[PDB]
Amino acid sequence: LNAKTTALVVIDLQEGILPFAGGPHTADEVVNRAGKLAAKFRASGQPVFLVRVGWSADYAEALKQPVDAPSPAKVLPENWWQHPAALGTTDSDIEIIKRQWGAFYGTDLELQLRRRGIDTIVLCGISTNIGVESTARNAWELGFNLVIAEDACSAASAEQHNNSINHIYPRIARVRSVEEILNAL
Amino acid sequence: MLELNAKTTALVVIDLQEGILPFAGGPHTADEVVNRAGKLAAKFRASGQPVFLVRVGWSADYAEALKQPVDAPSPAKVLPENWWQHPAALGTTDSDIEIIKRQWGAFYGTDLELQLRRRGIDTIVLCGISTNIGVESTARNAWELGFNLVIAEDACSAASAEQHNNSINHIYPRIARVRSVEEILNAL
Amino acid sequence: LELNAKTTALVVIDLQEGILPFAGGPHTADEVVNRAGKLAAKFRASGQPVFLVRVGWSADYAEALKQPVDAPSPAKVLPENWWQHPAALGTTDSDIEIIKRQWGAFYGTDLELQLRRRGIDTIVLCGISTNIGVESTARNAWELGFNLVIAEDACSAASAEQHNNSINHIYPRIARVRSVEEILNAL
Amino acid sequence: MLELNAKTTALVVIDLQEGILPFAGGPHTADEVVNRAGKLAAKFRASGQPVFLVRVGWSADYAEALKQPVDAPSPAKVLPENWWQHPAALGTTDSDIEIIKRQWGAFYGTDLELQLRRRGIDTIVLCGISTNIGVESTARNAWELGFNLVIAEDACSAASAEQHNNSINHIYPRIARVRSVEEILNAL
Repeated sequence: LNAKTTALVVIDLQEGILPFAGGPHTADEVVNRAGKLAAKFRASGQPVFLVRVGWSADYAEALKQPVDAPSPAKVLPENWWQHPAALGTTDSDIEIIKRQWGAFYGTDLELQLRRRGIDTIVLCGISTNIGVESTARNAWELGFNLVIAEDACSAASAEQHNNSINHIYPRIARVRSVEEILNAL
Repeated sequence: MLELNAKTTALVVIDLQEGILPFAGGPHTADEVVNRAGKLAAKFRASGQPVFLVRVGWSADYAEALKQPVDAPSPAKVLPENWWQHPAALGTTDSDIEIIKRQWGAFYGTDLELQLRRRGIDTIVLCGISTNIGVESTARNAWELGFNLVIAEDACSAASAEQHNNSINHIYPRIARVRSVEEILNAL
Repeated sequence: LELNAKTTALVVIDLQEGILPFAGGPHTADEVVNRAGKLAAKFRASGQPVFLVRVGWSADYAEALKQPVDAPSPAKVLPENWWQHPAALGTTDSDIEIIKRQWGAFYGTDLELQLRRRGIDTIVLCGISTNIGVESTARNAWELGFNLVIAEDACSAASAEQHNNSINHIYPRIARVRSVEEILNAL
Repeated sequence: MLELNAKTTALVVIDLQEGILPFAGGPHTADEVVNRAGKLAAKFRASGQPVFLVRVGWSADYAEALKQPVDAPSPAKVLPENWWQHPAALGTTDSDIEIIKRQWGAFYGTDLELQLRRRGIDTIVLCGISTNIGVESTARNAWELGFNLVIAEDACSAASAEQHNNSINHIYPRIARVRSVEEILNAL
């Protein structure tokens, strides 16, 4: 890829979300590998977007339509928003706050990408078939070249991860290992 | 029993055009999805509610297409002459609102959101081909935009039953109410 | 004026017979149509995209905005010629037809999609009205990151004062403002 | 008599920050706009309704800025240390919603639309500086997006009275109800 026009987008690597990584990769693996990607991006001056999801205590910013399998409006834990230490977060990283699965709606992600001259996104995080996938589908329609770092993603189960990796992502992205991405940058 | 408020409900029919029918594989056939969508559309028309017939495609030069590299690209072949044709069983009428999209999701680059909001629609009944591709990209977008979603499960098909079922079991329940055509017709 | 011709497109706002009566000044409808036609002929000869934007609504006005405002437009039956392109535009099959339902040409259209997927980074903008639909389109285009060039003598507003206020105080901050002959010389 | 449902209305205060105040030429002074906007905000807070405090600016590297060539560019100067500061009369409190924008209009690249829709807001009262620049770009967007708009005329100011008046007289009436702060306070 063209490294000079590539950004890293890291979905929801925050302590509140890590317990939801059931497979195939552990939360610690996803975090370590996202951290390694971020260090490579920073060495070449390419933007690193660290996305987190959540709501105020009153859930005012949340979607509330009726659905068959709703998520409960529970009091979020104290650590909900905390980036894990092993991610290696630093001040130059661009923090994005989202209020639903996809990282574009209601955020500055697109603005930041376009104004920084980015045409390619490397995407990783949790969950592969939920927020990662909503973000990917949007990114592709917006015209960005997409790369999915397969071994820096995880989902509720290996099966749900693999179904997206095998059937959705190949049509909208290049699916690559962290190692392959590091070699291309 | 499902109940819908007809006056704030629209039908959105994804890519039921002759060019796309071959891509259906299961667990409902293309013809089954088309016939069911036509019955849904008949009910919406009898209720005076909007029917959105969405179709996807590009000009001969493919200028409107996404061309980013992907692992499993679709060939830029000449489109068959029937590509855009509505199957007769949809019962297409002049009052149906034709939406033209250039990728999977039916919002980007279209007037779908404009039409829904300006017509006072808060609920979409969604159907078409493919369950986990354009139907799903549309649904994910519509949910984030705040619309209530009802998926007509048996008026959707994907490349395989496994792929349809994965979305119906793991994605759609979190963003929609998943119901049968029977249940939806009974609710309108 | 320095333009990359290969990444430049022409966007012509609402030069349709129903809208021409609204050209009040300082340029006439004939001025705007003639000079938009000159621009379009140059873009076509260069193989660059020409977007012809038109505005309107179905008979039921279902696509129209209906919020309360102080000065609403009446929902009258549109004249038979409302949508017609003036002959002097030289409309051809390769021109890209954009249909909008309000002032700006982006909301609810494929204009952005078309520009980006065609590799366009620069827009030459003209049409009616300078401070209404042309300006809403311009403000949007600039926020979206497109380089903007306004063809000052191919725009008109309800009055010269309204046109001039935008040309003097708004457009210079978001665009390069040039005459049609200056733009033709740059392509 | 101006009709508002306070509980589906929000206040959007554009760029009342110390960096921007010096640009208020007329017809209302910076202090007047701040004090009057503060009166609006107090009223909205007393109704339990969202107050959106919008501010404009860029990081030290201007990475978020628009950089296209224009005839009258703004210089890439180091922003003064007071650039982002809310004046005290606004009554900024923890429950106010801070919006950071990177250009004239307050929707592109922000959560403004998300916040309005998810909070059940259908009407915006708009004020701030400058009437025909950031306020107007926000207003044009809001109207196209389908929100009802009310402009608080005497809580806006522009580089000149001529520039303010032109928008108040010729743009805003077509997209908004234009009213005074006193009229708006009485309607809420």
